[PDB]
Amino acid sequence: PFSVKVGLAQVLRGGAIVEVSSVNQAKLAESAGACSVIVSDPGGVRRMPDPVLIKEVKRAVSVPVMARARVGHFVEAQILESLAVDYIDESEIISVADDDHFINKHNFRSPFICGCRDTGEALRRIREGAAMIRIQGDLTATGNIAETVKNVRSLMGEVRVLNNMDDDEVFTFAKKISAPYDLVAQTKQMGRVPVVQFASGGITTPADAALMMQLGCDGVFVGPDPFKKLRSIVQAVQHYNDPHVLAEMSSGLENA
Amino acid sequence: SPFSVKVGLAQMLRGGVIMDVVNAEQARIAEEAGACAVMALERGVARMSDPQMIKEIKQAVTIPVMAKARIGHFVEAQILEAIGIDYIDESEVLTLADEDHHINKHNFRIPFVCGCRNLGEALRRIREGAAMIRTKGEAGTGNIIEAVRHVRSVNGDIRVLRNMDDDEVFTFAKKLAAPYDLVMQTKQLGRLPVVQFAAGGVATPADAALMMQLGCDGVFVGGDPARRARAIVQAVTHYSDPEMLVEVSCGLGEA
Amino acid sequence: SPFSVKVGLAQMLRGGVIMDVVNAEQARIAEEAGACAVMALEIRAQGGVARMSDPQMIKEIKQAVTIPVMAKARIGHFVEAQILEAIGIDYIDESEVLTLADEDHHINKHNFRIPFVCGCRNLGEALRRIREGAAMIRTKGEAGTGNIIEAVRHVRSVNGDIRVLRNMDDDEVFTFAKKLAAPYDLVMQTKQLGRLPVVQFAAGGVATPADAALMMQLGCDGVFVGIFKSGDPARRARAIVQAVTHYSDPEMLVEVSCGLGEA
Amino acid sequence: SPFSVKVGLAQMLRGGVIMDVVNAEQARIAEEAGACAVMALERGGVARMSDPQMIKEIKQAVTIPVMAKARIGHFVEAQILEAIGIDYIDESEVLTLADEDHHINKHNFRIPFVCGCRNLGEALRRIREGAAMIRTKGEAGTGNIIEAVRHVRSVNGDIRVLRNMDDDEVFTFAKKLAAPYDLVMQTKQLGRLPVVQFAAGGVATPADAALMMQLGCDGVFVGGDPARRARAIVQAVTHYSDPEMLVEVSCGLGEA
Amino acid sequence: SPFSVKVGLAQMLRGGVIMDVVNAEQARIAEEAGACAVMALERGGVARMSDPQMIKEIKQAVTIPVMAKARIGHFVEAQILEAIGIDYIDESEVLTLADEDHHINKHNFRIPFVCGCRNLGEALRRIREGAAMIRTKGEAGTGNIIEAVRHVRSVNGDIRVLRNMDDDEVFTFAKKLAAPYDLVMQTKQLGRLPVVQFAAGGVATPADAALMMQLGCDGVFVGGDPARRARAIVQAVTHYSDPEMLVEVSCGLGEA
Repeated sequence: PFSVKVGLAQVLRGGAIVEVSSVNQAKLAESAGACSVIVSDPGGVRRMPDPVLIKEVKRAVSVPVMARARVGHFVEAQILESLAVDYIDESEIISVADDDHFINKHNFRSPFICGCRDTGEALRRIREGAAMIRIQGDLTATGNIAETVKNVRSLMGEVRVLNNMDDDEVFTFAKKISAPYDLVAQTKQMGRVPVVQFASGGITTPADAALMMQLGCDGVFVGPDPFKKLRSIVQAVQHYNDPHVLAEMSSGLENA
Repeated sequence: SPFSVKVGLAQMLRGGVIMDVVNAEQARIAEEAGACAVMALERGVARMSDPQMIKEIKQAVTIPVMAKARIGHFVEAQILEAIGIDYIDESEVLTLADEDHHINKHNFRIPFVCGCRNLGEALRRIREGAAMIRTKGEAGTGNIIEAVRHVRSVNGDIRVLRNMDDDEVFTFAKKLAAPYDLVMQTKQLGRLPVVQFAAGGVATPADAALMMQLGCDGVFVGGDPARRARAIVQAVTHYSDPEMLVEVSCGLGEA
Repeated sequence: SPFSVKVGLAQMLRGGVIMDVVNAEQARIAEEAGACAVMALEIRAQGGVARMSDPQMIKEIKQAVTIPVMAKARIGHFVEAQILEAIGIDYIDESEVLTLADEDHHINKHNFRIPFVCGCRNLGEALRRIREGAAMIRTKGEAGTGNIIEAVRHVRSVNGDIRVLRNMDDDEVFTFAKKLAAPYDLVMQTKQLGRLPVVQFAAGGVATPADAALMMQLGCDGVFVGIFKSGDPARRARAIVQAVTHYSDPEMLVEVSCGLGEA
Repeated sequence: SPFSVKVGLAQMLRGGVIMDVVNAEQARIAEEAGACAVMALERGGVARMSDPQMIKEIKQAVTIPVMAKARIGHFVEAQILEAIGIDYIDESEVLTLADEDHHINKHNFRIPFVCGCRNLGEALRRIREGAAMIRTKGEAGTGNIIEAVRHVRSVNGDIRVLRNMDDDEVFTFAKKLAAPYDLVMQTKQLGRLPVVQFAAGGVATPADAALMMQLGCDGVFVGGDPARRARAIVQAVTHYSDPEMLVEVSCGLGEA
Repeated sequence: SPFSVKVGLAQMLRGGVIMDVVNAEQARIAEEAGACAVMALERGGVARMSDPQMIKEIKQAVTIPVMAKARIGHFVEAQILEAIGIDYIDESEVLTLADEDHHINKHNFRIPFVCGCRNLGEALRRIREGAAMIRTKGEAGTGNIIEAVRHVRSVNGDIRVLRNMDDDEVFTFAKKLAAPYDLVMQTKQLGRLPVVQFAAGGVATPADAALMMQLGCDGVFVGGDPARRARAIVQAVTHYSDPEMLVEVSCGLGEA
């Protein structure tokens, strides 16, 4: 059944996922062509969103709906799975509830997305049962893609090193990145991370979104005039290799 | 055994929620929501609560009444006992009174609750006479992360102890800095020899059920208070029922 | 799988004492005293570089005995291994008592049809060697000292974590695998199985019958011994063998330890 | 209880002197000079349990109790010693430690054990493991009693501190000693060590031996003219508070 | 180009074994056993270029290419070697370094140079200076191949990393190696070292030699019965992937 969840998450390839806080924002995001919306209510402790709000968003749109659970908060996840979400993001953007263990994701029917900063971390989240990885930059609303670029490049580059590696050296490599050897082999044989990989953190402009795509990501998360910027980002991801399109979409974006 | 009797007085709470209260109102609201007991307190230095405010609460409810004594303040305890309280919480949440020693709880008739962060601390409090343990986390933050660490610590060590080679348990007791006898008893039982609650940061129904699913016999709790209280109580009673957890969590209001 | 088969092959060594031998006579004495297998080699007190032993002296030993014959290949030296496989030895010991040949990588032991023994000091190291294809594990203490203290540390280490792992909350095993730096699949397999998924011997400093029996009581499937560095080898070798077979019988242990000579 | 019986077995050694012996000859010389018991041993290098052959020969040559050493943590060596009729087993740190983190589980034996210690906490831990007799060890094979004096004083010192301590402070004290509370309270009640306590390490002269007795020890271990020095020390232990006697047996003793 | 011609000169050594020799006798024994080339040298103390007298005698005793060592940075020693007809010059660190901060400018010579290296950056720097042939050096005169394995693996490892690397990241990679970008890209294109690569240091047995070949080396340097061991190693290099053969030539080789 893990392969089923991994298959499901594929339908998301080529899309932008938008953080919404109201059915109003969820609708816009949908009309703008968002492939999915991630529901949240927003210092302080940041938790799973109110199941009521989540139900309104789910009812108010047709695209798949995602929600956040705190790292290691498997009960929050049980709730989300009970309310019938399409995806659960076990998210470090929210306040971690367990510093030593993540949710055992194979105990759920819902597909999970987890964050990562490097290959090892990605592979560990996946062995735990994540069906989708987001390569996370800044956890804050900084509007800076620097860390995202760092982590996307670290991910891609390790995959490329692994692809070419002398098989006899893969064992030591798995030890070094603290990843399950068998997933490392799978990643090597396939020449790519065995699940959908999205970029997330600081994506503020169409240029940012297109850059992540050109860097090899399968899509992006995004957290004045919001509708216009939303469609521009969707278009940017859809036409990421086309400069003229990108110029058009960036033209007159009030202010990011 | 007078201790075994105290241990028994505490088990009767297994499966419940204990709520901090500062007046007869709150105490009544807490009992209305289904709290298995109430924790009386008035809130600088933090001390035992006024014997008057405690008595007012003792008369305004039918469920057991607990009260805090400062760590090591055995006279505050003596006073609480003389007030006829049901439980005394020698609590690190109040201002520590003796940095080197805890109350000798065996000198009291009333059952004591003590906090802990790991197995050794728990076993040491028990040897001192504690009839109930609350694995503490973070107080006043609404963040559950530390309580989860300590519950996992205690439960994790218990499991390690359960399967350990007997000949190695001595050294293990030394490293825990815990009474060897109480350790072998814990290995034989497969759990703490006393009731074990979680406390610290439990802010939502999900928090409470998590603690129960991690193996806690209950929890302490420190928009709409009445609503949240019932929801938390229900969460603890039905901790492995996602449909319930969803229901009582819906429209909870700012926590 | 061909790995299941190599693992199975090693099962036959359970309750056995493997003995180092530097020539024929010794290999005969080792078999005569009931060793389950011999380990051919031509170190601490001398120095120099210790490598695979000359095939000639390996061929001679394999001809002198009917019990399985082992040989050491330097860590990472996969060509020394290829040569041993070609010579038709029963087991290859990718052995850290020889001079390390590769500091970053062990031999890829799957690439061989002949079963491998690898040393270890703890659980993670054992599970890593196994994933590399090791069909048999020996927890090595310290070599050529006659002191068993380090073997005891390692045996207790591995067995200890295995017991920890056995009763561990399922949701915590991932993190345990990380901390161990060992493949999660093999860790869960070790959890479900309650022990090392392969044969596990003790090695290093086993000097007396009491030492050998001690390892067995700590939960090992057998022991390696370096016997000929003592007064009377035959009697001593016989005593250690008997000790492993009767490890839980103090009366017998007293019997075989009596008048053993200088250890 | 079987433990109280072992403790009782060790009490019949009080006021005595235990002597190391390596052959049947010495054993006789030792018994002849009035030793309460003898300690069988065959002696850098690794030091192990001695050969049962020589242990059997010594147990046959004398009618006084025979002790022998097992390496620390070497429970199989201990099983062998028990099976050959030895009266006491010395889990001794002057042999080569076999296990760095655990001592023998001594309860699992019928033979009474002697264990060494440097302070009270260590003594109590050994006792809880089954030790029926404690020897406060200074240093070995130096002829210098300074370390034994330190330890004897350390143990007796803490016992005195314990005897008069506020009951409510004993918990914390047990923690600081890292010793079992039950045994700590039992030591408080008795006002002494719950088992026989000898001194060992550097006792080289009659005066040394009597000093240990005057400090509180129940007896001593001993590792020119041996037959003469042996009797002198025995006499020293028996008459440790008789200076005139101490002068007489020390007079013209020879090179130590 | 003159450089490409020197590189070509070194390619005719592929699949061969180079042997150190100190007299005409050894040179013959070396050529007799099928060495591709011989290395002329007269051996604490300062180690310098060998006497042209003995170099001339060796170049006369054999028909295979003759190499000789020049101290690192000692360009005049190199001029002398070139003037006496030597086929290859080994700017060798096993001689006493003559210049700590600069190597010989090897382009200024007509003779092809061999230089040592421990990693890729070092190899490329030597090549840019004119080196026509690289030998990955472990340690000298120990008989331990562990260091050679490290370096061979290091060079081949980075080459593989380079081969599959994102083009835009090669600049930074060149910086980190502190190597010339042109040569780095050229190494990326070829997917290997732009020059012949041998292994040197500790090769003491046939198995050692075949291991180097199996790791990727184009050949090896070598520093009981020499005539027998020599042929065995030559055979090892020629048939490095034939275990049966490796067994036959290693059988009864003698003390190494």
